[PDB]
Amino acid sequence: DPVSALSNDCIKRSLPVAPNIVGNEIEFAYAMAIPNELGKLSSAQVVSSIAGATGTYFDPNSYYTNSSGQDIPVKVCSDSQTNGTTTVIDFTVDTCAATLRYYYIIPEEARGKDVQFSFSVKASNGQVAEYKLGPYKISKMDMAKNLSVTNDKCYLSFLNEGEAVHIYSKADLQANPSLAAKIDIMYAYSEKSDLSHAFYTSSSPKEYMGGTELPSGFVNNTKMIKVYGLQDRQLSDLQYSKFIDDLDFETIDMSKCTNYILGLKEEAGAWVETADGKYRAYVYINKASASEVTVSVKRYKM
Amino acid sequence: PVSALSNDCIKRSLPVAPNIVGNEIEFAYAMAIPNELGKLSSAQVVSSIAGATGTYFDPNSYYTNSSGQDIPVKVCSDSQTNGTTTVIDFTVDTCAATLRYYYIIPEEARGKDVQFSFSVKASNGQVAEYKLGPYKISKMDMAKNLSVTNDKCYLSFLNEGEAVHIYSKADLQANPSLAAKIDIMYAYSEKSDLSHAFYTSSSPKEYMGGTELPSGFVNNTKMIKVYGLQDRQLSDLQYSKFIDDLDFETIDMSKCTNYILGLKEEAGAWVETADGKYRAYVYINKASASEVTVSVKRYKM
Repeated sequence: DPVSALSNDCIKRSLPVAPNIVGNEIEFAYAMAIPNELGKLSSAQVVSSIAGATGTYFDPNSYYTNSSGQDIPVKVCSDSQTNGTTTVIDFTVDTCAATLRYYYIIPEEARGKDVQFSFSVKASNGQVAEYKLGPYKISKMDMAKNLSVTNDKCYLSFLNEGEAVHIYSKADLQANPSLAAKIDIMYAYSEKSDLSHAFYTSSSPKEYMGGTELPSGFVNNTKMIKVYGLQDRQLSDLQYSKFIDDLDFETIDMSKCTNYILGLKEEAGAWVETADGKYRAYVYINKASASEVTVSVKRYKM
Repeated sequence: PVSALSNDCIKRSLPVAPNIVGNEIEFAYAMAIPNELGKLSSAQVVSSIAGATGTYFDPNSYYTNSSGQDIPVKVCSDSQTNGTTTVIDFTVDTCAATLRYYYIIPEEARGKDVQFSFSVKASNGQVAEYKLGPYKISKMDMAKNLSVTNDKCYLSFLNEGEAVHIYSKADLQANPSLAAKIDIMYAYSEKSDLSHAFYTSSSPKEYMGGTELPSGFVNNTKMIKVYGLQDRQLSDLQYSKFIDDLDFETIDMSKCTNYILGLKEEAGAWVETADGKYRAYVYINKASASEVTVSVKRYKM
């Protein structure tokens, strides 16, 4: 026999190796079952230990599996409601068994902390069940994906709050020359393909800059280590990848660093440490053509 | 890869099980549409001979868990049948469902074939359809779980549409003409050699333990006692044993008798009425000193 009463089970769908980054979701599959002759499912709830950001919800579909292992969503609930730590959803369709997906959107206040979860269910015979998961570690990292870099949109800052990188333009600096003090890296493309796509910093040698000039006020001397083919599954969305996590930032050796990088291209990368040692980052080149580069960045505050 | 509304249907009733008037033919009708394109709107079945009252689609879709057990999810409102057509509407959004349809076999289908056309509509305007049959309907009649007692003791296999009818002693006192319709008289004796017995016009006195036939009981029914034929439709047990029309046509009644003693649970009897008009199988569902429960399949020769 299986459980002769309301029962439950819950599995984290998000991968154990994948770091839990602010702004991203942690996804759970919460299964409930009651013998059909005893009653039907009434409601489900999750209480998180730190209130989720806006967008934390239960999807109202139960996901049943066909013979081929593919999902069949059936809309068995009304919309979820979240107040602070607690998300509740009501069944509006009679069923004895369902699996609902819960999405916790990681809030700024969880950065660097642990979060745990208590899932629970009610059925129409007055029975209840409960299932706890966690704690789970939330990363200190920030991440920004698929940002556009061009000869005009060329000034990378790793110093803004909550922003792994920000790309300032030449227009931004003409308007607000003070922004030059926040700039860590200047991108330039040269048609000499010994220079090609380049990252420069305050002390880059004039010899390797192919005519590019730093704006006045660009005084940060950023440390950089050029890499190729170091892929991160979150930054590149290509599978069988590994993940850069907090410990990798803590333990990267920045001794053998340089003050310029030449020949960037798709899949190239750069480990970065800002002038004052305040932040480290990894800049990944998703794509690069003569007229545009796309970058994605993880940043970690030391 | 499904790229459009699609369907499939399987008959769930077993091929070996005869399709008998009053009973159901059950079908599992599966439908699916890619979820991004829309959702299931409605399902319909048209039978070639209008089903009897009770023909319906169960409003639950049956999904299967990992353990292979059904999960019923109430995704439709009640079905409606008008004549040959049963229609049911989805009231819950889904891209895939399996609904069970039950066709209750009407009298007018007896000895004929019945076929089926299933169809589905989705919210993108697409349709799909699937045909099954024809399926043969039996000529048999079946009556289950009838009460036989020392007073409710006169079995007639002669009534229209009724596999067996149990007349009582009070029935015969009120309507003496009923004796002419009686094929078998049941009696229980406390002599363990006789026990629960069936008798007929020529049963020998010596095996009747003092039971007497009423006057007018003139039919000499042919009988053969059977062991080990727990017909599934008559018994609701697990044995995969089914008496069908051909078995009645071809059963050898040469070595018959005119009485049966020691009836008990799971025993049975092949019967041919005096005029050869009907053959039957009487199954003993259970027996106590005070009451026998019988179920009967009858076939008109």
